[PDB]
Amino acid sequence: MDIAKWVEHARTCYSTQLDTKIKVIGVIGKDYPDHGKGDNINCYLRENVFPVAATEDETCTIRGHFSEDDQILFLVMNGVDDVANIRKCLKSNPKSNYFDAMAESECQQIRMLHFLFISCHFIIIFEQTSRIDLELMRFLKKVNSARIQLRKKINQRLVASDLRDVSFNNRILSSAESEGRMVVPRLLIAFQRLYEKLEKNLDNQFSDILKLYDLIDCGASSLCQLNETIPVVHLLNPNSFVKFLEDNFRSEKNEISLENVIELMNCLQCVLDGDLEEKHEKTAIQTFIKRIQNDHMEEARRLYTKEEHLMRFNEATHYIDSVVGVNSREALSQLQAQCNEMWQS
Amino acid sequence: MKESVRFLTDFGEISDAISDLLTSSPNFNVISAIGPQGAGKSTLLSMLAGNNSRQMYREYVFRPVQTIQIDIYIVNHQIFLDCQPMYDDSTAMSDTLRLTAFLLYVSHTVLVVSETHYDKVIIDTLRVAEQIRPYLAIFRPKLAIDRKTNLVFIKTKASSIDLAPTVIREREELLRLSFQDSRWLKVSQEPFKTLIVLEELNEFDEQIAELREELQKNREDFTVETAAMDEKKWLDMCREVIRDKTLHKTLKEYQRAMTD
Repeated sequence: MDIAKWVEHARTCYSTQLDTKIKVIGVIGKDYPDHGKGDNINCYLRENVFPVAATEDETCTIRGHFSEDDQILFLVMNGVDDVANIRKCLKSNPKSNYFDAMAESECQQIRMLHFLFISCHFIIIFEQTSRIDLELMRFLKKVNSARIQLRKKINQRLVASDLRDVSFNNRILSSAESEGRMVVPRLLIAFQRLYEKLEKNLDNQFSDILKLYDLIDCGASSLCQLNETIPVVHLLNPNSFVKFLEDNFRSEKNEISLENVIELMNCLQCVLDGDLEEKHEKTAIQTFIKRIQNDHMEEARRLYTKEEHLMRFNEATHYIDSVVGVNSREALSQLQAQCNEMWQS
Repeated sequence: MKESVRFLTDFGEISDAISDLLTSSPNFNVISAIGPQGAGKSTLLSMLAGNNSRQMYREYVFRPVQTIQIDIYIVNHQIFLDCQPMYDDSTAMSDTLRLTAFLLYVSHTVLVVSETHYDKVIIDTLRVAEQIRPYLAIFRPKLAIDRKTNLVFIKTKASSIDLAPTVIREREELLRLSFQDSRWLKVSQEPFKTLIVLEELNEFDEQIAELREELQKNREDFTVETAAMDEKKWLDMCREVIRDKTLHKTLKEYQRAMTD
């Protein structure tokens, strides 16, 4: 269920368990044929809660399910990699382009990862390739960056909603470590497939990569943290995995009530809605596109620089038609309007 | 030619030894291969180059062992380019993109070999590389400006469910959507010709022979005139792309956009 809709009715659906102490668990994964993101977690619940593949209505949303027996609120992210999201983005308007189409879902995946990494006791990454996904790492680095510039505004909303003095667990955090967040989540990763030598190796890699992107061992600037001794990496078989999660979950006594978690999901909707962001922010690729086209246009105007106005006007068009990939039709129309203007004066 | 040779020398310059290996016919075909390290494109590309099923690994034409490198191999006017796999994180993106943009411009068809199709990051790399363009309007023979390079995505080391026609159709649709607005790239609109899936004797090579034949179909010449460019003039084009200043300027603005 979409977390935005989950809040509106959660107060009454669990009216009897508003004082129950729970954990919030985030889930990062990709859909595959006959295997959805949360197939291992719904298998932990022994109840097929999450789908094999997210439908169009479920794309770019956090899907929440509260297990009453386990006292856990699971958060599964429907990200940019879902087949239904790529279909939706590239079909909404073919008069746009690939970059501006995917960009919007990319931003929402940053917002939703930001949502999880400030509100989950643990986050588990499911990966099937056997190599650590660096595209995810690059995403988390952009998440951590956005977090640092919106922590001050988000912290104001934790104060306004009356959650800032609510403990998330037994750990204490300084004002700088806790600004804008409710916890520094403990990150786990499960890989789908002498077994002990491979886990220790991937544990070293995992930590090394996380350090290399400045995601751990950075004090208040860290995005997450890793256990000190309890396993962080797990190798799923082609129940060992239940023990992997229980050793993690049972290392922390439940503290925060479901009532405060509900208010927290309500409070943090401004993160998903982007109400605290500066209007009109573009991704790195969009700014790259816009910069090279601004240069391509500035150079094409350099070429045009009396009777042979069509002569010098046409050579510029041949340039813009040679180098501009996206918005080429609008680029050609815009320049020749510029050339005809100069061709009058 | 017995085995592959390095297409570049130090600092990404074309090796001095390539021009002597090129004949003078206008009938030549350029196929490049790109992708991550594990997919095994080097062995696959060689199969298409000439190798024949159970031939000793020592006899393979592309055997991987300088910052950037491409391997060159030619039989019967058929040019095969084996790019180094894809990967400071910032410099690795800039180098991978530089080689990708170069091979898109100089190839008739580029094989995109991976174990993870559909892969958005791979698709992101291709459509960004598309925008890294030179300006060779003074080049003679005049070059096709609206030319589109053919892409054939190959999912290797695949599982049984990757062979399901329903899964290939779902993934091929995404691939066709990823290039519907592309100007200089294209994918086949025919089912099962955009995404090729292989698992891992004689039955295997029959596909390589059939695939090898299909890679001669959807080509678009670099020249405006039919048969106007010789394969040695193709090597001259390759030197002019790597030298073009507008291409260099756009690469740098990309490197800046990634660090910023």
